[PDB]
Amino acid sequence: NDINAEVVSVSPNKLKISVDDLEEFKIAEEKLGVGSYLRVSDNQDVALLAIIDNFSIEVKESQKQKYMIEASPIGLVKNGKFYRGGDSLALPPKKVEPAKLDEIISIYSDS
Amino acid sequence: NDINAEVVSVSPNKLKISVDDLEEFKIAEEKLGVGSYLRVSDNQDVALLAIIDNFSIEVKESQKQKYMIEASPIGLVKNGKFYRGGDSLALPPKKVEPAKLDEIISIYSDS
Amino acid sequence: KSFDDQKKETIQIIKNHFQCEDYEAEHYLYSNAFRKTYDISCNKKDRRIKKSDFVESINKSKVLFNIWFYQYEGRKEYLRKLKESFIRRSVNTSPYARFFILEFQDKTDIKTVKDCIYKIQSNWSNLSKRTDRPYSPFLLFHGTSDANLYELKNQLFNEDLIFTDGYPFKGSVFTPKMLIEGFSNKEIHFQFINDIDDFNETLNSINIRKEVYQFYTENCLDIPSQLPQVNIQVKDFADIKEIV
Amino acid sequence: GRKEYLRKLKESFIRRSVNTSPYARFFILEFQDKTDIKTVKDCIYKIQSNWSNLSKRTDRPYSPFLLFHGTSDANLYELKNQLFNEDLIFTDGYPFKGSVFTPKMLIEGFSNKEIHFQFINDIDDFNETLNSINIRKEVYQFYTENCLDIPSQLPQVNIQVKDFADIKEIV
Amino acid sequence: KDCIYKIQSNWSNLSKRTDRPYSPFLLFHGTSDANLYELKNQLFNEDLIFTDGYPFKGSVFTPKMLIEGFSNKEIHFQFINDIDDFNETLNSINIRKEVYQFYTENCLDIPSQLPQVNIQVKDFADIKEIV
Repeated sequence: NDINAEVVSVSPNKLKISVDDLEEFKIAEEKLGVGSYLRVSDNQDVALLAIIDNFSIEVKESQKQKYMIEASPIGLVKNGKFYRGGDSLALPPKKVEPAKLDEIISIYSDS
Repeated sequence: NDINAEVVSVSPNKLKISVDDLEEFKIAEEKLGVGSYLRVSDNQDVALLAIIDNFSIEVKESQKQKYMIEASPIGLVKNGKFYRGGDSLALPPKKVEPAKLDEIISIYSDS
Repeated sequence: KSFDDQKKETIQIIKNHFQCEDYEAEHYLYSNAFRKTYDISCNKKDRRIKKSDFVESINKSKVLFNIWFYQYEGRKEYLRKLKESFIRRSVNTSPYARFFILEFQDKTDIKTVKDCIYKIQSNWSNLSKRTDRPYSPFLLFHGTSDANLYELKNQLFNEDLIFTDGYPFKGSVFTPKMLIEGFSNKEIHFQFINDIDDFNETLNSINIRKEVYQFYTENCLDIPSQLPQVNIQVKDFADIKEIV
Repeated sequence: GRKEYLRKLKESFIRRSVNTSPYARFFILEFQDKTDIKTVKDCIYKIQSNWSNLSKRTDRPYSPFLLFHGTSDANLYELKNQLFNEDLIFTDGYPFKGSVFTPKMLIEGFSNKEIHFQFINDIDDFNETLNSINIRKEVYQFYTENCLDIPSQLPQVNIQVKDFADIKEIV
Repeated sequence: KDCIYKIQSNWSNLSKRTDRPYSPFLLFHGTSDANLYELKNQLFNEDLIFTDGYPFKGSVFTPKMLIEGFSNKEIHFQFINDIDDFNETLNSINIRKEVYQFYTENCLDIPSQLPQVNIQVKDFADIKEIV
């Protein structure tokens, strides 16, 4: 695996995501930016799509790094079709990957 | 090593830098003040330039001195050329040294 | 024609032929084809040869030195030309197993060799106390006697540049796993591969991404082709410092 | 009897703990060609288990120093290679191939909790690490036929043993 | 079973305080496979969890299960089925090995590089008292 990001907290319009393990080091530069898009799901069929709002990567001596990502859910994908929704609840924990190109295209397309 | 500074936290527009050693005191007076330019990199080729916004050197009884520097990334140096619009992610920890005269000159000359 | 009037013509006839990128033709194929054109031209007897086997001679993985592109723009530009061609760097350097094979011969000073080791270890290692994934480069030196090589290793240890070679004691068989731990050890600055027999055994023990950076003067080795290699020929060993 | 022979030798020269104080303990064992490798290994493991304190609760740790003599380098290096594969981490002042004797590796390994004991190759490195250790040093000799010569300023015990296996329960 | 429980209780330390746990390795010989699997099935019923290197049905012998089960606090001991599984486990173990042999009539052949101790008992009931 290249990225192990995962939802640790759920708010009505806010998502807290922890990157437990980062291997590629290229995903963080482009696909984990300030306004990047994330896919939040436990399966490849139905997912929560969210835009990042904030992040923080803290390192100290003994403990592991704390890569916390702050995102806000914006919609919902069902078998490649995007449904825009302000509030759709994903029960944490949920496995997080960066959104693919066709998923971000689907945000502005299927509406 | 005259200076041993290191990024310990990364925000979208803020870096916290911990000065571990500070062997040469003259670096702190004229190169670690507010508004000074820092070179944030793991190599001598590609770097992140930052402006010192705030600092605090706390000292106590038995623990070591805590010198923390808050800096905001302002751009990117790619083997000589400065690139304005600093939003590229520097994964912490990163070795921090004061910026050279050529790097500060390249901030305004290259743009 | 003029010098500039033939630069923008030689590149495209091999650019479309091999279907590669710009650095893989201007810096990798143009440079190698210049000397093999010059080598048959500077020969005393055989001047004209057939170019049937010329296209496969220039496709070797080695980037050859070019003397005519050294005296033209100086050493401050040719090394700067090679530095952004195959020594591409990023803001974040990933924890990869980087191998630096440098050619050491008897005319090369130990101090000149010592200076490049300090340059390679500084750029290509992040031994930070706050890293969860520290990395250190692997170093291989060849073409020199063991007595001259052991003098370099002894001086590096007295200058507090702690390394590992897979030989923690006298009479030890070569253990790969000390070099793998020294990759992840923050107190071990780099790894010293003694020879080729200890080289190829270390490749099999590494599962993470592996990069090989070879810098030589005349003698180059057979790295396995699946690994990403950079083979750069230079005049003196001191030119290696300005590329890495 | 043999139990009485071991009991006398356990108390005449060797002490049970020597107050468990961090001291430069030197154990000189006479390795012969007739002595098999594994009975040396049991002696080394019993010396290391009894004569070191590498727990994390302590603040003043110590490890024993091991020296062997009377054997060739062929089976000496075989014993050192066998000990390293069993995670009995040692040092002998040769951190890399083609190294000079670096006695300060024996100094840091004495206080290192990750280095279980210190190996010493032969006499010349034994006298070189003697002048590098400043703290109190004691030498324990366990020999069958050849006894080594120890400097007279060090506290030394010399213990004759019938074979090599009876060294294990003495320490 | 009384001998196995005494070996597991005395010669293993799986307390949560330690960070260097260890479990014994158990090998049996001279009996059929029917009462070997009967003994293994009954020990697993009383939550004396062991591994023999066969994590699933139809598995090739995996010594790495015995590598992990030696240091696992939830795995009480290790089982070895017969001679061939014993020899390949020895090559997989890198740490110091000791062979403790208890027999009545027939004694197994052990490699000479290992520390071996041989006990000849009158019957199997004495083995629980000696260990």
